[PDB]
Amino acid sequence: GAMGSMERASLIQKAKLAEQAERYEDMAAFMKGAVEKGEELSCEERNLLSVAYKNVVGGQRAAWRVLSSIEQKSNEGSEEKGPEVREYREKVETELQGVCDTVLGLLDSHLIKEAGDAESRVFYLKMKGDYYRYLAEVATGDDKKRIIDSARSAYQEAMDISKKEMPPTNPIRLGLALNFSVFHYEIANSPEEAISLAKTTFDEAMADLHTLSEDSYKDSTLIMQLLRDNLTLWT
Amino acid sequence: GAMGSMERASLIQKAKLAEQAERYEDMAAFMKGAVEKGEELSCEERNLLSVAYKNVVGGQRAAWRVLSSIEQKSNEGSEEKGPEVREYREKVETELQGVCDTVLGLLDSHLIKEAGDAESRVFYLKMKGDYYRYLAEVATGDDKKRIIDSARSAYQEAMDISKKEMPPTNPIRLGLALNFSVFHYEIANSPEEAISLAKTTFDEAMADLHTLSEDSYKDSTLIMQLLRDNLTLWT
Amino acid sequence: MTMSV
Amino acid sequence: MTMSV
Ligand SMILES: C=CC(C)(C)OC[C@H]1O[C@H](O[C@@H]2C3=C([C@H](C)COC(C)=O)C[C@H](O)[C@]3(C)/C=C3/[C@@H](COC)CC[C@H]3[C@@H](C)[C@H]2O)[C@H](O)[C@@H](OC(C)=O)[C@@H]1O
Ligand SMILES: C=CC(C)(C)OC[C@H]1O[C@H](O[C@@H]2C3=C([C@H](C)COC(C)=O)C[C@H](O)[C@]3(C)/C=C3/[C@@H](COC)CC[C@H]3[C@@H](C)[C@H]2O)[C@H](O)[C@@H](OC(C)=O)[C@@H]1O
Ligand SMILES: [Cl-]
Ligand SMILES: [Cl-]
Ligand SMILES: [Mg+2]
Ligand SMILES: [Mg+2]
Ligand SMILES: [Mg+2]
Ligand SMILES: [Mg+2]
Repeated sequence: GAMGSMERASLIQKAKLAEQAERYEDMAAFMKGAVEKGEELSCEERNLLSVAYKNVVGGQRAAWRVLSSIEQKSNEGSEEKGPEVREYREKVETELQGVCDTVLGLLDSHLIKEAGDAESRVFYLKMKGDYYRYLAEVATGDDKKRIIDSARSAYQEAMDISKKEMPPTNPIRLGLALNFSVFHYEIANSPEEAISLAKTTFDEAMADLHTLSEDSYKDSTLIMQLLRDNLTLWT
Repeated sequence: GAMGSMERASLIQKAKLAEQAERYEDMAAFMKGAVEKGEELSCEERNLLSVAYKNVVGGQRAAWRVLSSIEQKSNEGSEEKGPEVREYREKVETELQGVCDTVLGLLDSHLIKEAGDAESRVFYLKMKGDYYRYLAEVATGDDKKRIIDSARSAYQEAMDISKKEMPPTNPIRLGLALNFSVFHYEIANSPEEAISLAKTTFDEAMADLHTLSEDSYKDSTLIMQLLRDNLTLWT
Repeated sequence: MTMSV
Repeated sequence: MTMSV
């Protein structure tokens, strides 16, 4: 890889610089280089990895949605404009799929296998579910049902671990549950499952806030608010 | 080029799709392909070209400024963190310079030479001034003074044309003057020139609004507000 | 807007 | 913020 000649510490340092400069494509490249050094990531390093690709793929998804909406309208009294909209949507889609494939490959080589602590293992399985979910969002062929099940299977293993090993207010446990509920609602055609999961997740975290130190769980509160937002939109 | 096999009309169509999806790097690639077909750009096509590279280089500049600020602080009681900040700032800087070189090459081959109508000629000379200005913003070696003068020379020729051929409320004439005043203030160490130019530009456009149709000059009003904003900040 | 994290 | 266009 192009990052093979750079020191691991320098990759991590430059990923944090790229984060400050909102250069997320660079940030993702540096963290991919860091993973490929073969050592496990620390808690802070896992966050750099996930934030980088979340933002890269986030922009691709938003652009794919714009184009796919234009494409849908073109297939409704709509004038034939030729192949250009489909071509450009496919271009963006193929690039999106390539980023998802890259992330999934990294998790498979060798983040998931080497993760023993529950936090890291749930973290990486959540990521695996997310990037299979993004592949599902654009899937339309024979593989859609298989891609959906790959996301479910990853999310479910993460869920089983998080309930056995983590407290209900753990931010990774909460964020896994948020995204699995989003999976149920938007991908798996299971809005009732999505709603039940978001509600029990929110309720069980509320009941456990009393154990927590002030100012130590700002991320958990943010996620609980996202659960509450989704429930308000869904009910 | 990679766009050589695509029809000119399809490039223009896909540039407008990329604009709607805020994929400005793609937008710039499509419009570069369109220019390289060898035909002149229409008024609408010139706007697609300038908006695309304005946004690409705009992000690079913002990121360069973040990194250069971190670098400056590192050279103030500051701990030696090694070469990584300079390396990453140089990486972003070199990429920025490559985009500016690409734009300047397109203007030189062959947009400026083939432009006869005043609007297009002033438009392309403004662009030439802008991208030499962006090279000046990061220049620190022997070439800085030469790069500054290349921007001045381009802006000045545009200015001479716009005053002879265009009305004071023409949006291209106004935007040229705005950016030349920014050049004076931020690049050429000439704040008094910047202020005088912004004031006479604003005043002469105000006196000519009476000739204009309602709702036909929203872009001119926006630029006049930007002139007013700069003057408020500068005085 | 459905939110994820 | 100095503005350009
Ligand atoms: C990119 C790294 C930076 C910006 C340095 O840190 C990102 C964030 O990293 C941590 O927060 C994580 C985290 C998020 C928090 C919810 C953000 O919290 C606040 C108050 O801003 C969003 C990020 O994307 C990140 C890393 C993602 C995950 C998500 C990843 O799944 C694979 C699961 C849930 C969430 C967990 C890991 C959060 O703990 C921290 O606990 C946050 O600090 C505070 C005050 O809460 C910090 O903003
Ligand atoms: C990318 C193309 C799109 C979004 C379709 O159009 C961009 C814009 O293109 C035109 O506006 C131009 C234009 C700008 C206007 C000031 C924006 O006006 C409003 C009210 O939004 C900003 C753009 O960057 C653009 C193309 C740039 C130039 C600038 C280029 O120098 C080489 C010189 C001044 C300015 C001129 C060319 C403006 O005429 C139009 O007159 C604008 O329409 C209105 C209602 O004013 C439209 O928003
Ligand atoms: Cl395409
Ligand atoms: Cl670098
Ligand atoms: Mg080493
Ligand atoms: Mg496809
Ligand atoms: Mg042809
Ligand atoms: Mg340099």
